[PDB]
Formats: sequence, structure tokens, C-alpha cells
Amino acid sequence: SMSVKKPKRDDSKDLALCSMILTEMETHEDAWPFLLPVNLKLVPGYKKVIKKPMDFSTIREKLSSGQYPNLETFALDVRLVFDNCETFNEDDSDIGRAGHNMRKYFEKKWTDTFK
Repeated sequence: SMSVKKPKRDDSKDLALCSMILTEMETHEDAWPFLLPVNLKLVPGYKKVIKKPMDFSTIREKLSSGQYPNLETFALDVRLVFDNCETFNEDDSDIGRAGHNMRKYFEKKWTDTFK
């Protein structure tokens, strides 16, 4: 509250560490469905159904230009990528399985780096 603060958690390396995580997600072999924005002209149904499209390239641009206020807003966009994928893709598809694998990979790196 006013003039009463919990001790200051060191957040000065967060930008660098989120960049490293995002590099590791970019270079995973199952990243291919997520590298670029879904082409809304060429994929029927995507525009209407997926209210907030997100992809790794869009995250990389937001990260590089100071559009994440803190590490939690960064994790929300990564998870959005996987939540979108589960909304549109069957679990038993190459893209569906890719999304499950990537989410697992992300969540481990996140815990190991920050928790």
C-alpha cells in the first residue's frame, strides 16, 4: 500500500532472458506453424473465429520495440499462440500436435528461467 512495499525482485535481465527463450522457440523443429502470421485471405474461417491472432514473428517485433511492459504480458502472447492453435486445429493433426509440444517446451523453459 502507500509507502509499504514488498522487497524489489530484480527484473533487469527479463528482456534478455525472454529474447533467449523466444530464440529457442523459433529454432525448434515444430515451430513451423507459428513462425508467421496465419494468412487471413487464404485460410477460411480464421479471421472470424480467432479474435486475437498471434505468432512468433509478431512477438519478436513487439519484444524488440518495447511493447511488453513486463515478463507476464510476454508469456500471455506466447500462450495465446497455443490457445489459438488448439481452438482451430484437431489434437490429432500435425499442427495440433506441434502446438501441444511447443506449449510443453515453453512452460518448462519459463519455470526453469523464472520460478
